Amino acid sequence: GELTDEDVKMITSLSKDQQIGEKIFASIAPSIYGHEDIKRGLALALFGGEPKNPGGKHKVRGDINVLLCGDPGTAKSQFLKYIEKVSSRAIFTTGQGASAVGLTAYVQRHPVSREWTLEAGALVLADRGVCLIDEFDKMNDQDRTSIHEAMEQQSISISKAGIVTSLQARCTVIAAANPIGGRYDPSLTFSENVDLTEPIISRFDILCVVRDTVDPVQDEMLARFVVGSHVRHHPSGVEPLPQEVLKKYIIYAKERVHPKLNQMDQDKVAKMYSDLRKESMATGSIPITVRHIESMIRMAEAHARIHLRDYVIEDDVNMAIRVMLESFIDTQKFSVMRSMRKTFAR
Amino acid sequence: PNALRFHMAAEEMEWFNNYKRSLATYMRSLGGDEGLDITQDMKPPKSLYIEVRCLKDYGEFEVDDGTSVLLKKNSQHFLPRWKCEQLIRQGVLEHIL
Amino acid sequence: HWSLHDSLCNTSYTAARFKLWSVHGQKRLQEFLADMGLPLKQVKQKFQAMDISLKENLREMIEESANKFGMKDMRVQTFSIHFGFKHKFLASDVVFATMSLMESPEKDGSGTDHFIQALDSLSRSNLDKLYHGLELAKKQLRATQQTIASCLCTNLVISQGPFLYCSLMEGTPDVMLFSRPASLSLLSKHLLKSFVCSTKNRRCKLLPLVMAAPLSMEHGTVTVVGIPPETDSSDRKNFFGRAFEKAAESTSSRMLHNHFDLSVIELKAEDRSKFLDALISLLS
Amino acid sequence: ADEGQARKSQLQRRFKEFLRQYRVGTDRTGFTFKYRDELKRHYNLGEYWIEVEMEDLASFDEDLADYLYKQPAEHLQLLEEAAKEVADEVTRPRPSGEEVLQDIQVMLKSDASPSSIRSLKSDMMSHLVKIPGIIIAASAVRAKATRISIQCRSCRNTLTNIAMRPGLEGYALPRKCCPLDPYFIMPDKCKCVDFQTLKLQELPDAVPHGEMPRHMQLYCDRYLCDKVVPGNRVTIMGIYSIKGVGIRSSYIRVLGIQVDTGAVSPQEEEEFRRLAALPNVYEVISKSIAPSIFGGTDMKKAIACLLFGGSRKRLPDGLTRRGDINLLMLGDPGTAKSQLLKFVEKCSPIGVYTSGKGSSAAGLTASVMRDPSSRNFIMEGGAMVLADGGVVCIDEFDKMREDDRVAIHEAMEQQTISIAKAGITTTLNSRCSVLAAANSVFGRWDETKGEDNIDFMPTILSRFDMIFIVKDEHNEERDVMLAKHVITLHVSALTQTEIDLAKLKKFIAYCRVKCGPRLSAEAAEKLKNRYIIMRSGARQHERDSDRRSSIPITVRQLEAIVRIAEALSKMKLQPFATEADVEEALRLFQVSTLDAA
Ligand SMILES: Nc1ncnc2c1ncn2[C@@H]1O[C@H](COP(=O)(O)OP(=O)(O)NP(=O)(O)O)[C@@H](O)[C@H]1O
Ligand SMILES: Nc1ncnc2c1ncn2[C@@H]1O[C@H](COP(=O)(O)OP(=O)(O)NP(=O)(O)O)[C@@H](O)[C@H]1O
Ligand SMILES: [Mg+2]
Ligand SMILES: [Mg+2]
Ligand SMILES: [Zn+2]
Repeated sequence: GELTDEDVKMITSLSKDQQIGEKIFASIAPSIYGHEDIKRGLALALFGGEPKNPGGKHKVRGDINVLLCGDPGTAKSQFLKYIEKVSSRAIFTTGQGASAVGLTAYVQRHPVSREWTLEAGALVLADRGVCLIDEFDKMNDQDRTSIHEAMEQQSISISKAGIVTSLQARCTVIAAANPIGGRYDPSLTFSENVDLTEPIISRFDILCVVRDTVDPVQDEMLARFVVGSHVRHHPSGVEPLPQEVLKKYIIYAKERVHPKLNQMDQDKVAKMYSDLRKESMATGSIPITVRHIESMIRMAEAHARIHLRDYVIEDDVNMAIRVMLESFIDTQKFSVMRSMRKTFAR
Repeated sequence: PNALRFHMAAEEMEWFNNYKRSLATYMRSLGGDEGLDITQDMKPPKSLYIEVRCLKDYGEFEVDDGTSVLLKKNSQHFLPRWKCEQLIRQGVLEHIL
Repeated sequence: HWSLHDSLCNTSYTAARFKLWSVHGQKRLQEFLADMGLPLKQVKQKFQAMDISLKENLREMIEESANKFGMKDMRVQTFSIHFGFKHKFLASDVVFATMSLMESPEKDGSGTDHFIQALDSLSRSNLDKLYHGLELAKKQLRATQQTIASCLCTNLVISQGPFLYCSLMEGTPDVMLFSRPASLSLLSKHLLKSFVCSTKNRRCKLLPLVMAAPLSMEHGTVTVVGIPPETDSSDRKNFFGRAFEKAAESTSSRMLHNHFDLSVIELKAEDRSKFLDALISLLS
Repeated sequence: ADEGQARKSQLQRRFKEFLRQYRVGTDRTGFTFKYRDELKRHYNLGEYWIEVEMEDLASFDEDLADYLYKQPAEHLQLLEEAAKEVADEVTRPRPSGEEVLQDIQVMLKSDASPSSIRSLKSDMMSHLVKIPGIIIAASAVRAKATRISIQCRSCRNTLTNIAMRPGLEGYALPRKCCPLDPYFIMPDKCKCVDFQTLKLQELPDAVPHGEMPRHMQLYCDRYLCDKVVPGNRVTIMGIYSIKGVGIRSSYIRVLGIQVDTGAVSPQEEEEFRRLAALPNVYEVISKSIAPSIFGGTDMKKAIACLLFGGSRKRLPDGLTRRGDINLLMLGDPGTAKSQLLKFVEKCSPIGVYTSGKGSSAAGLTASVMRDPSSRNFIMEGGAMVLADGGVVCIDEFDKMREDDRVAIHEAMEQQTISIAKAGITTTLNSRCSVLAAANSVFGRWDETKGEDNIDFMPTILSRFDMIFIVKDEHNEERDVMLAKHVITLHVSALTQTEIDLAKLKKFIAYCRVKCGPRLSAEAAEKLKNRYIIMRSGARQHERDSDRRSSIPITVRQLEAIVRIAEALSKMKLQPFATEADVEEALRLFQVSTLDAA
């Protein structure tokens, strides 16, 4: 980084604001109206938790993966393009346009050295960056199963043509999909509507569902906003930041702050997790596993990093639990959600 | 020690006791009054006194007439060499420095 | 016995002066090294393996630069011992090594075994033990510093009025190492020095400090220690002995007085609130 | 020049004094001469090498160490000459047949900090450097001249004892005593030495983001030959030097090698004997395996038996029996399968980890390809060849193609690889264990569908000694315990500041090379009577069912239990297996394969 004294001074001064979370969240994909949950989820994934290796023999990843699913015409494809623009070391790819070998790594007869050589694919070339996928529903299944190692073990292992080696794959994956038959049905759970297997579904930290609505006042506000946007960009909540200020803020926070988890309430999380897992067994909308606990630790560290704090505190743990449970309730059938919401009162 | 006597046969105990009786008779007769215990002074002598450290909790140890010392673990004493020698061999004490 | 950079990070005085628990402090440290003209590659190498041209004149460079920066007191009067071809020690290295052997945290049998190892290491025939003790000391110093940083950033030090109060809590970094009175008292002294150098509030810079730490949670007990006010020319006299006794008796506290210094005691955890109220009201 | 010769002579004297006067110890115990004694003992055994340490020399005289750091090529030969003349007076007079004095190689060692390849500023030309890395390529051995003689073609004049420089540089002959190229070398009078070359790769964690790893060329000489192989992590000490109009290549001349990881010392044997002696060693080892992972004690026990292995046998009519053990784990997602594979690869003395989705038949066993030099076809070793004698971890096992899983059927049973391609026919060795992980066909185990969860064919399921099914379970008490365990594991990453992995690694290697068991007669009788019951039960289950099962019971399972009994006996260094060992072996097999069947 090459930030001036004035840059770090303004960046650090902004952290004093008690409402900084609203300013950062409201500044993601600014021209898209509504959709608060999507902006919040993308923000946490943009800053990220911290990797660690307790005792040297037990490494675990830092990155937070995201999946979006829902009805057509709801700005899903637009969000990925914004993420591609604001972040650095970003790659974008679509469905049938990608192969297993292109996603991971490939082998070739080298043009001038005249020997077999190995070269990087998308997940290796991205490295400590963002890997964006679109039309995730429409890949060939034999191509989609290539990313399982890179998403969790964060490496790519290859053994071909006399070569035996492994490569780094330290990236964040974001994906967008469509529901079966083109429209989501609230009479069915997420798993029934998406058609992806459990080893895939369990590798995403944040899951979102987007739906059409028919309120006339909301239609009028959305339409008026879009018309306003068109007259605004002719060639010619709180107030958001300029995009260059936000870019400076992100690159500072990822390089100069490293949150420590010095203590937290084990009894509270353990009780909540056991109760949650028991209910997950009942409805079967999504299965809940050990990965969920580690995911909440990542989200807590990410919220700590947004406030430029070196140590995690009680507020961060509460934020992580809220995000986790709010995204979980949407997985259920419409008639069940009321009882589930009252069960997990927070 | 009882842990080691567990492996011997009855006739072997008979043999061992006979051997002790006869050997003790020989040493007592060597000369003077009550002879010489030749089972000691196994190494050539360098000094009169040695410093010893206790490895095990052990009972009372008598040094001369009514005087005694208590062998509690990691207590440490300075004693004449000829009194400590067998306890060092059996593994109760350690010769430091 | 380690790199120049490690010494500057882990010494109590320079760590307080440059505020090295904060990332801005690291920039200040680099400015200091730049003024001396030490390459960073030299500074990260072990002292024994540094370039001989720099080693011969180091003490003058460091004193001159330190004096310019306002650190007026970098030299001390001391002694050193040398024997054989390559065994050399300053009088303080022996102290930290011996102290670390004696107060070792591991429950490697009874505590007397640690005492025995400390005593034996003072003879020249047992030199390997001295070299082992130095390695224990390095870890001890590092643990101390990250504890102090955690304590300040989490903002555990709190004014009660007539004294500053602070407490550690279970599971957090290296708390087992500070269960004994020796290590606990020395930690608390370094903590107070760090705090007084940090803060600008004048009313905070002249106070004593009381620190509490877990002793045995299965007994429900905590160790408590009090320090006199921090000033350079202080007589090192302190009054917390009679203060603790009077406060405990007025409170009818369940407590025990065990260590040979009168400033450290043992308390039942449930009594700590009323005991602190008695101390605050007694010191007034 | 005479001044130069005088300076050389003076420096040689100073090195000689260092070798023959240096001592260690104290007057409170007694002194010993470190390097004199080593020269004597090594020379009397026919070694002709020593390993001098920079820390010692620097303490005896700082100037000599300074010179040997800034001008190594110029001064190291004075040290080698000094070592030779000291060896002579330390051993002389020698018996009949020994009267001629041999040449000594001097190696260097130090305690100072390394630097990465990227740190090599070109200011370091000819200076002494210390570098870490991975060996990625290694040549076969060659012969290199040290001194030669030559003769003239036209008039048969000669020149003799012509000295040749070490390292990767050549030489040119005279033209006087005639034609323009008048001299030729006499091969019968060439004093030659072994020599080899290697290529080094910069450490994965040292290279920044957004750059390539650098790589470097190494030269190796005399006693250093065939000391390492590719893939190893090593620390190197050597001289750094050079070998568009202005380009020239560069390389490092090695002077010492340290494998970052040798024969066991007597003290180490006493500790291993103690470990073998103490009575509950099986539980101790079981707790050392993958200590962070909660639960799964039976699975950890089976992994221990895999690492120690059975025993190899050659029978009187010349046939072989394989000894080593294969293991498979199959079931639900999020149950720590990949973590156990990742641990076993580090715990084993020899190990390799690969993904089933990212590998090919020719890459697993062996390959044939044309030489980048010459025009000939040459052989290459796959994963199962590199891991000969060790463990192979195959992750994502259910995502290989059918025709690729077929390729390892010879290697898993007959422990050899037969090749016939391109006009070459040979047999290669692969004596290694397979450890594999997989999911159900339906992503997680579906108890309503029964046997359809598995679609591996019987000819590969029967080549595993044990098969485990892992199912996730929603019990509240276990969930609360596991949650607390996970949270404290994360929290204690700072706070942290029974057998260790390094200790266990050396212990495993020692037990494997020294001890080979056999069954006691009654133990074989007991196992025999059990096997008949087991076969009868399996037959009745298939007869009752409308469908044949995927996991058969065959003579391979009878051999499997024997291999586990031998492994259990090996942990205790006992020459015979017993009924207690057969009981535990039967218990382990009873849990895994009969739950799967
Ligand atoms: N809330 C909104 N605000 C602004 N533009 C919107 C909004 N919703 C939809 N649009 C516009 O609708 C168009 C389609 O956007 P897109 O991101 O492809 O939606 P989508 O749901 O992903 N369509 P699809 O890919 O077929 O599922 C773009 O021009 C968007 O800008
Ligand atoms: N018992 C456990 N102890 C500690 N971590 C666990 C445990 N069980 C699961 N995990 C966590 O589970 C996550 C995934 O581990 P992994 O090794 O891939 O399990 P897996 O069975 O191989 N999952 P999958 O590859 O989808 O079949 C990691 O973050 C582990 O830390
Ligand atoms: Mg779209
Ligand atoms: Mg896995
Ligand atoms: Zn001629």
